[PDB]
Order: sequence, then structure tokens, then C-alpha cells
Amino acid sequence: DPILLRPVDDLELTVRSANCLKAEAIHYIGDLVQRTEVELLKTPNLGKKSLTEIKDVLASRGLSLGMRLENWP
Amino acid sequence: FGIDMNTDYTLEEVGKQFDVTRERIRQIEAKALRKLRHPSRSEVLRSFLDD
Repeated sequence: DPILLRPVDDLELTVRSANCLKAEAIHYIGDLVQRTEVELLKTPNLGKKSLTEIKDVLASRGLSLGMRLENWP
Repeated sequence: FGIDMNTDYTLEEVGKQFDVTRERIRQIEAKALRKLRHPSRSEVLRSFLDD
């Protein structure tokens, strides 16, 4: 989806979630939806509230985990 | 800015009502401007730009 290649800038996340994204550098929301909840909790310094907010920002625009894209970007 | 009031308040007079010495007030203005800077929050305001 064209919005999946939209970055974390339009995701409208915290500054802490931006710290985590720079620490991970996942550019597209379609690559990030490919990951799961415990997989996101693999990241350091990113806790339960962080993944909670991430699920919220994904529920905003129909995004969620498990969607495995291919030929992306 | 001067929305819904006859000014145009300045940084010292603004931060008086927020008790900041105009530096944190500058920072707060900058944060609000950065937030509204985002697309999906200012696409309409983008359309208001003429060029």
C-alpha cells in the first residue's frame, strides 16, 4: 500500500518511539507491520506502553501486525 | 500570533501568563509549529497556500 511506504513521520508517534525507530531504522509502515508484538518488545528501552501506542497508531489507519508484504518497497 | 484578540502579544508578555522567561515559551511555540508542520494534520492548510 502507498501509505505503508509512508515513514514514521506521518505515524505521529512520540519522541521516545522515534528514538526506538532510529535505533531500528524501519522506514516503511508496511515493513513494520510485518513484525509482531513480542518481536517489537525485542527492542531495548521500548516497553509495554510503547507497543500499546504502536498498536493504537496502527489501528488508526488499518495497520496491524502479521501482514507479510512482498516485493517491498 | 494575533488570532481572536487584538494582538500580537510578545514573548515576555506571553510567558508572563505561563511564568516562562520567554525561552521555554519560544520552545513551546516551536513545538506547536512543528506539530502542525506534519502532513495529515495540515493538508488543508497546505491547500490554503497559493503558488
